[PDB]
Amino acid sequence: ADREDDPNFFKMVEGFFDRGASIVEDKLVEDLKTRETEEQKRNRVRGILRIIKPCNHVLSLSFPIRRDDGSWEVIEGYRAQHSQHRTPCKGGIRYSTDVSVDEVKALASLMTYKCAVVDVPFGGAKAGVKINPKNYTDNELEKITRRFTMELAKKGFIGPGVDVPAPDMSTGEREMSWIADTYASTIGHYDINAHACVTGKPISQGGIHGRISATGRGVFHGIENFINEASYMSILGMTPGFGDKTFAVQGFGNVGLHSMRYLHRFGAKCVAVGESDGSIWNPDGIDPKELEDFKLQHGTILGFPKAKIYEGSILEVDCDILIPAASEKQLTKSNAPRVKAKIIAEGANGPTTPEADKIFLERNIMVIPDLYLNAGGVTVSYFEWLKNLNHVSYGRLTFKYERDSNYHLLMSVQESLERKFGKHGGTIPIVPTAEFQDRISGASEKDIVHSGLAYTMERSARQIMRTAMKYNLGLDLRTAAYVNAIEKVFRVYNEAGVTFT
Amino acid sequence: AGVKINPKNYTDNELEKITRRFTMELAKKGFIGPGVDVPAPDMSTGEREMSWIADTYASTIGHYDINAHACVTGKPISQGGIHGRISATGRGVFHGIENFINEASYMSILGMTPGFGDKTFAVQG
Amino acid sequence: ADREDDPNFFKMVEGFFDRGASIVEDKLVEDLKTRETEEQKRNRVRGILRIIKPCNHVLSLSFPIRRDDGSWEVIEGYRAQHSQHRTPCKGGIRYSTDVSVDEVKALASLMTYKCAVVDVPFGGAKAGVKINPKNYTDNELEKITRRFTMELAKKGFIGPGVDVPAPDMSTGEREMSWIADTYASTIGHYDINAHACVTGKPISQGGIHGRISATGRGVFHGIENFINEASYMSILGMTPGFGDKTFAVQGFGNVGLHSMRYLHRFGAKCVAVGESDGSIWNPDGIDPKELEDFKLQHGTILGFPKAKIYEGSILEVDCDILIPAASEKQLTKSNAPRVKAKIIAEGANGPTTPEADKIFLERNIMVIPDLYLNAGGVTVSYFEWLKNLNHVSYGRLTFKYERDSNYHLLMSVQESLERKFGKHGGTIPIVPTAEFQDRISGASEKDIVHSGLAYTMERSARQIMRTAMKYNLGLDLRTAAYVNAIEKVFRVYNEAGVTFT
Amino acid sequence: ADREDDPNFFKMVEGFFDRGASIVEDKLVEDLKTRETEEQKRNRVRGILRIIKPCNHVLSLSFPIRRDDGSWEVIEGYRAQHSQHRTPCKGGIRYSTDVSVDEVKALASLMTYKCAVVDVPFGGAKAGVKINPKNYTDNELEKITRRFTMELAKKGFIGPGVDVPAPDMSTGEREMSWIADTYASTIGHYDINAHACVTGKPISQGGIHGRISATGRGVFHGIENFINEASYMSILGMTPGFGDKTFAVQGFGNVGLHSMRYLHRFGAKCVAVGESDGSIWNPDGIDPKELEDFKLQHGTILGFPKAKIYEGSILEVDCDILIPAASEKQLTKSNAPRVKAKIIAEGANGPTTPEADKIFLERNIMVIPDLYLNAGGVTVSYFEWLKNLNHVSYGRLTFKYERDSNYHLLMSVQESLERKFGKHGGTIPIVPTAEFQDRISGASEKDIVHSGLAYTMERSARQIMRTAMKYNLGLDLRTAAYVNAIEKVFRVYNEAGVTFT
Ligand SMILES: NC(=O)C1=CN([C@@H]2O[C@H](COP(=O)(O)OP(=O)(O)OC[C@H]3O[C@@H](n4cnc5c(N)ncnc54)[C@H](OP(=O)(O)O)[C@@H]3O)[C@@H](O)[C@H]2O)C=CC1
Ligand SMILES: NC(=O)C1=CN([C@@H]2O[C@H](COP(=O)(O)OP(=O)(O)OC[C@H]3O[C@@H](n4cnc5c(N)ncnc54)[C@H](OP(=O)(O)O)[C@@H]3O)[C@@H](O)[C@H]2O)C=CC1
Ligand SMILES: NC(=O)C1=CN([C@@H]2O[C@H](COP(=O)(O)OP(=O)(O)OC[C@H]3O[C@@H](n4cnc5c(N)ncnc54)[C@H](OP(=O)(O)O)[C@@H]3O)[C@@H](O)[C@H]2O)C=CC1
Ligand SMILES: Nc1nc2c(ncn2[C@@H]2O[C@H](COP(=O)(O)OP(=O)(O)OP(=O)(O)O)[C@@H](O)[C@H]2O)c(=O)[nH]1
Ligand SMILES: Nc1nc2c(ncn2[C@@H]2O[C@H](COP(=O)(O)OP(=O)(O)OP(=O)(O)O)[C@@H](O)[C@H]2O)c(=O)[nH]1
Ligand SMILES: Nc1nc2c(ncn2[C@@H]2O[C@H](COP(=O)(O)OP(=O)(O)OP(=O)(O)O)[C@@H](O)[C@H]2O)c(=O)[nH]1
Ligand SMILES: Nc1nc2c(ncn2[C@@H]2O[C@H](COP(=O)(O)OP(=O)(O)OP(=O)(O)O)[C@@H](O)[C@H]2O)c(=O)[nH]1
Ligand SMILES: N[C@@H](CCC(=O)O)C(=O)O
Ligand SMILES: N[C@@H](CCC(=O)O)C(=O)O
Ligand SMILES: N[C@@H](CCC(=O)O)C(=O)O
Repeated sequence: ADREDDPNFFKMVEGFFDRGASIVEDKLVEDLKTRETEEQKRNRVRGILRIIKPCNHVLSLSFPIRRDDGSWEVIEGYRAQHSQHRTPCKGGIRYSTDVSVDEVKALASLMTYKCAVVDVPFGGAKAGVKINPKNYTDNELEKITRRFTMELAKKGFIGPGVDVPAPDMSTGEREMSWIADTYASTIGHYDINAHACVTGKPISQGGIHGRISATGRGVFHGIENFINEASYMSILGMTPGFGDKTFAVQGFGNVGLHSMRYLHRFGAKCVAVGESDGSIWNPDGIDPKELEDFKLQHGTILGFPKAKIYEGSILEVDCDILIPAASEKQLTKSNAPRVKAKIIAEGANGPTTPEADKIFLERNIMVIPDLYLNAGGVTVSYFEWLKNLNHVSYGRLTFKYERDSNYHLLMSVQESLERKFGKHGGTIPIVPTAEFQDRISGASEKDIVHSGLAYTMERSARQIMRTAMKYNLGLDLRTAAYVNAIEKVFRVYNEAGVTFT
Repeated sequence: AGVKINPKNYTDNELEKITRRFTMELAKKGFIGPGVDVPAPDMSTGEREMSWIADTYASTIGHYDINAHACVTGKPISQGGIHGRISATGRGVFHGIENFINEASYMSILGMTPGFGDKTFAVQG
Repeated sequence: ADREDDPNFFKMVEGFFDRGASIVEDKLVEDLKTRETEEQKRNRVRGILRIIKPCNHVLSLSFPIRRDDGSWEVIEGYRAQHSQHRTPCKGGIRYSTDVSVDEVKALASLMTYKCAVVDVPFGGAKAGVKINPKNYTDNELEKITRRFTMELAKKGFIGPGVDVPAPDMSTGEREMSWIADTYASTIGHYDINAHACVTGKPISQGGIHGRISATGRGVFHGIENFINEASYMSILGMTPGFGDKTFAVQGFGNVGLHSMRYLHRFGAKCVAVGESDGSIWNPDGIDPKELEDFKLQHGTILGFPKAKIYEGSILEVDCDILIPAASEKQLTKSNAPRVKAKIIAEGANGPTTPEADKIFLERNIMVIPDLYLNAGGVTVSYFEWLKNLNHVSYGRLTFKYERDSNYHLLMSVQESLERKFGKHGGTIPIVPTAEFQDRISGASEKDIVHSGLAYTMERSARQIMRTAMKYNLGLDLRTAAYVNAIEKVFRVYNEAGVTFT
Repeated sequence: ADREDDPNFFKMVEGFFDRGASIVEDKLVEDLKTRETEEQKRNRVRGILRIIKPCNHVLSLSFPIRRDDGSWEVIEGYRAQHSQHRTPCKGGIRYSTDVSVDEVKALASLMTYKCAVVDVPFGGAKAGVKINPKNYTDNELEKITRRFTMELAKKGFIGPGVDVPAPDMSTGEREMSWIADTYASTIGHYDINAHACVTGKPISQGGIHGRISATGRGVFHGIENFINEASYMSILGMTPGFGDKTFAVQGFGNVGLHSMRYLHRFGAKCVAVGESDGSIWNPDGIDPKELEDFKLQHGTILGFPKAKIYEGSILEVDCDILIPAASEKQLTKSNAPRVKAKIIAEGANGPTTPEADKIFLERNIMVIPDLYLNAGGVTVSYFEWLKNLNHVSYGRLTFKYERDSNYHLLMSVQESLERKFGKHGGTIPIVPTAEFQDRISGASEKDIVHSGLAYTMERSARQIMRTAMKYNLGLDLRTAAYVNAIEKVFRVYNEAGVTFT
């Protein structure tokens, strides 16, 4: 962000990894099966961690496209595959002028550790195309996407069993449609799983309910899991719950907008919203719905009638919770002194530098880390991939059977009681509550996504708190998450004997 | 499948090579694959050999197969193994005995009481 | 490696390309059968040249190996594919600590243009592994080589119809054997052309006669084609021919040793040899055999009894012809003022910076450029690939038929003359000269390699001379070669309509 | 069979291998590159020879067919691949009740060493189906063949670049047609080389001129190369040449009939012919043409009008040359004392036991060994495979250009002499002899099969003679052949580093 506050993104994530490696090193050496404790054990542990951290594969591309006015342009693209310790690699595609090999490797490694934290059986990957999509027509972006797909597919950097992309900054449903159609019409014409080659697809194409809003819905769940912990909310000097709290979100895209929709729903009040244009502000609250309608209509948030063009940086606005939901390295050493919030919920990937971490720790500011908090996108992408593999809408085969079963179950209770308390207890109707009537046919896809997401966001939160307490890490939840991620990944390399995976 | 060696006479380094190689020769001739032929442990092989088999398969012929790790069973749990495979054969030895040891019709021809609480056994191996 | 004579290798080769592009730009715009100028024709031309310049594909690798001690090491590797305008890419593998993405991209592009100069139907590629092979056992190097092969094969960066590697610095026959065996035993088990996946193989494995010495044999042919040109030898102030000239060679490896073997054979005098150790010197001549025998025996050329340890840089030694046959960027701006030879024969790839080119021009020093002079290696690798595709030793099917044919041909002349000048002439024996008796059965593989190489080195030389005369380039033969390479490559992008090739 | 004269066919060929290994062991240790002559050289050499001996792969098959009357029948089949040191394995298919794993492994190893003797770049393989084809209809044999092909193809035991079968006993043109059609219509439908999956095909079907007679034509050439060697014919006490010698052939099938056709053509007289039925005899000569006509007409040779039913074993008939052209192990310990002939030309594979070798040596009987003498079939099969790879009839592109070229060559001589000896010389016509006129368009496919075969039969004979002298092996030409074969195969294992080839 600043100058000399601007570390190498990949090394910075390596630093987070090293932090966590220091703390579990003893525990890893502990539960080793192996021969003689010459702590050659210790060196074996440290050799495996050396294998995990670098990317295994990075493809760099140049390829031409023919612009709308007839000119030729060369555009560059990358896709890094950080780890294959679990076989389909997973990670999004970013269209931005900031894309580099540097940045794509960093995000690929975050994907590996994030999947381990939430227990999604994917290795990490990430792709980037070095363009500003503002400067291209829809016709041009289709050509760029379709061709990026074919160059990746010929070199084994996309495929249902190899590497499954997804949306990231400046890509969405529409690009994923183009990726899936290009794959399933060329290399994947005979693959029964061709459409599992990418996630974030439109629902009419093998998409899944809620994937668009999935990352924000998991930002809500991850904040709620900590905002309702008395142990943590006391060190921060705050009341548990949402009903009284304010937040600011940087970024009004896929992550920002839905984070703000869900927190607003549960009582919290949106105080400030920012984009690259600038920010808006209103201490009385901003409504997500009418702000979205405004942006859709005018292409900017600036000039929203029910708020204030805020001069003075979103990141330092006064609120309880600050949600970075845009680029990386937004909270720096020069920046953290004024942050004025007590909870930093990283919706973005890598939005805080290590020395901003130092500061936040000694002001008792809680950073809910990216590799836990934004993992809702990859969790629901995992559900979408599973759905394509199965070729049925969840519940489709069982709705009627379930509904009938549950009525006969309840009827069994009714008839059993009528038998006992016979003739002059009369009729004892056993009927579903209003809530059970909703579930009477069993889960649909929407139900699976919702409760599946909530289950893993909370199982993961409680593993991070368990770990932070056991190593006495206070509010350094980032280190706790990496400790968890490292332990999971390390076990696969143990039994395997490495050499590859 | 069978390999004519006595594994006690080999180092772990040597057994890894034997196993990884045996896998490749089988895979080239279509004698291992998720939809073709799925090996498993037997005498003197276990979790460890099954790891080597799955890794060798999924890193060569099966690099693009979404089901590469279904090429062998008995794998360690951290590797796509399943809970209880190690003890599975004995747990089914227990169930298969109990299904007959509680059958009065059969336990009578044998002159025995139903149930386990009063019986001795010997195991070879 | 110094501090401000040390340009980015890939950009530097781009610069050589740009000069050549300047000069043919008019001639490319000329022969365009397309609609009419609007000088959209001119924009089309430099849009195509913009597509040719960058590498299409670069794979970066990390993978672990088990050292002999039991320790784990991560080693890096790269392979760039510069162009697919001709389908099998071609280029060597370098094991060196100087290997990087930009070094591998630079060498890959030189391979494209060198193949075009000599009319070998391959696109350019190059691989690198970032190790110093002197620090590894043969066991360890086997491992590294066989790994590197499998990682390349899974991602389509090696294959008979995709990308065919070859030796480079610190690799040879032995590594090529490991590469071919690993390929043909895994991914290529059913490919009838599996052993065409790499060239430079041992003869017993589908190698071809003379590949080892092929680069030096083409260094000799390329010097001889210019050393016997009165027009050029006059601007330099020298006598045509080899019989009176001295040379120094930097590098005593695959290129250096055989360059020095062949020049010594045709009368020239080797005055100095260098390696990384240092150099040796003797103005009376060094013999290539006994120097080779000494190196094989002691592992160094320092201390050769028949010469004396030269202190003072082999590149400035006093000779007629200087042969850089080692690393790149050896002749720099700080260096060229004292070069003291009048012919610089670039056996190595990229051994002169652009800044040193400027100087050598003004001093009337003739640089025979790499993309012409060292192309003997890829020319004979092309023959080896063809041989593997055909599955016969040249001549095998025809030796006897050919030998019998030629004797009946000669007998036809004999009997025809005996018929006419009847018995006043007796017997008129028609028999082969001693030289025809050698060819009586037609060419063998050795004959094909020898005369095939001489034919292309010579045709290519005269193409460069014509071009240098027709644009009045003087001794800037480097620009003439790039003009030729650009014309050949541009030809394919024209009719194709680009978009993929 | 012969009771306690009846060794394990595979072990017996291993024994032949071992005697050759004895003799070159010193030589092999000689030209090893490598470092420590520590008597670890010697152990490497033996370790490599231990790898070469055993078959790498043996597929055993059971599969059902429905017989013509509706009954089901399981039939067994095998195919052994002895070596992959050269990539397409090669070897025939035998339909016989004597087929076993041990017979198929023995013949497969013979194929490896025979291909090495004649320098055909194939590893050895052999298949067998355990039936007596005289007990099946043509309908039934088609189903057995087409099915045997599919079971081999699914497990990678047939394919143009894997394993290429051919005829053997009781199979021919017809079966090879069925094999090629089954392959090219299922697994090979997209393979440009599908029809190179088997050799011995009918000419209309991608077969090659002379494959049918090729084995006998090479029997003739291999006898002729030794029958015209004064050095050898003197130890036997015979006159060089064919014009005054008799021979007997056991087996009147593919090998026997054509061996007898070619020897009869060059003056030798056929004295006795045998099959499983029995034999016929006439010291006065048997004509191959009319004997063939009789067999085609009556299905047996017994009762040929111009000969008498011989009762007393054709192997002991009184002749100069005995040609075993049927099964293996036909000349035994109990048998060799009475053999009567001075030259045993092994057309069959493995027709002589090792103990019969011992005897023949001490009676100064010359055994021309199988791995040299019958290698004409695989030599011309190699030509057929090459032909299918090239997709042109030899000469097709060049006939007219050759003819024209040869006329103008000759005209150059004519005009050159006319200008020198001007007027008083008149016209000096230069015209082809009658022999050159046949050749004037260059070789056809027939010409290359003929002269190609003669070239390799002769080059191989000399190499055996050279070797038998360098080791003072007398008439033990079998050991000389194995010495040659072992040297060539050992080559490939040296540079390779073994582990897969
Ligand atoms: N896409 C997904 O589903 C997931 C994304 N993430 C991470 O979340 C972040 C973005 O996600 P996403 O919402 O998809 O990207 P989008 O393009 O959907 O939205 C990006 C938002 O960030 C804004 N933005 C970009 N740069 C800046 C900046 N320097 N200052 C302020 N606002 C900025 C854009 O506004 P403008 O148009 O004004 O630039 C836009 O509103 C990245 O870190 C990404 O890796 C993580 C998990 C899932
Ligand atoms: N290999 C081939 O077939 C072809 C190679 N080339 C180019 O030729 C050059 C070398 O080829 P090759 O002969 O194969 O390489 P080798 O590794 O075979 O031999 C290299 C020689 O160069 C010497 N050398 C290396 N670095 C230096 C240095 N910094 N200063 C002085 N001497 C040095 C080495 O000496 P030491 O042992 O002391 O390092 C060794 O004598 C490279 O540029 C290569 O790309 C071009 C065409 C074909
Ligand atoms: N086929 C080839 O191209 C080559 C074959 N060989 C070897 O040569 C032999 C095959 O010759 P081929 O002509 O191909 O086979 P065929 O089946 O074509 O002819 C076989 C001949 O041998 C006769 N025969 C079989 N067993 C006996 C026996 N025990 N005693 C006497 N005669 C017998 C058959 O008689 P009936 O007709 O009554 O069975 C028939 O006349 C085998 O050893 C084979 O491996 C080696 C190199 C090339
Ligand atoms: N961009 C945008 N998306 C919306 C809006 N309202 C609903 N959605 C999304 O559209 C999809 C379908 O809506 P619903 O069926 O109501 O979703 P839901 O499962 O009930 O849960 P929610 O996501 O909380 O609405 C869900 O993913 C919503 O998140 C909106 O106002 N703007
Ligand atoms: N060798 C050995 N294996 C054990 C022992 N206890 C459990 N296991 C096996 O380890 C696996 C995990 O064990 P648990 O965590 O106890 O789960 P479980 O299904 O209750 O195990 P069991 O009922 O004992 O089979 C199961 O397959 C057990 O059979 C033990 O004491 N010794
Ligand atoms: N390193 C090295 N290579 C040699 C030497 N002599 C010959 N060679 C190379 O080894 C191969 C075999 O050499 P030859 O049998 O003489 O065939 P050639 O084609 O006439 O060899 P040259 O013309 O000398 O290159 C050829 O590639 C030679 O260039 C030598 O003394 N040292
Ligand atoms: N079975 C059999 N084959 C024959 C006979 N005569 C010729 N052939 C073969 O049929 C093929 C075609 O015959 P030709 O036109 O004479 O060809 P060729 O090259 O002149 O044949 P040869 O010199 O006899 O080997 C050749 O392979 C001959 O060997 C015969 O009488 N019986
Ligand atoms: N860009 C998303 C991708 C998630 C997915 O692969 O679905 C992330 O950072 O997690
Ligand atoms: N390194 C060699 C390799 C040539 C080849 O591909 O054979 C070169 O620079 O040309
Ligand atoms: N059975 C023949 C077949 C040769 C071939 O492969 O064509 C032999 O023994 O040599």
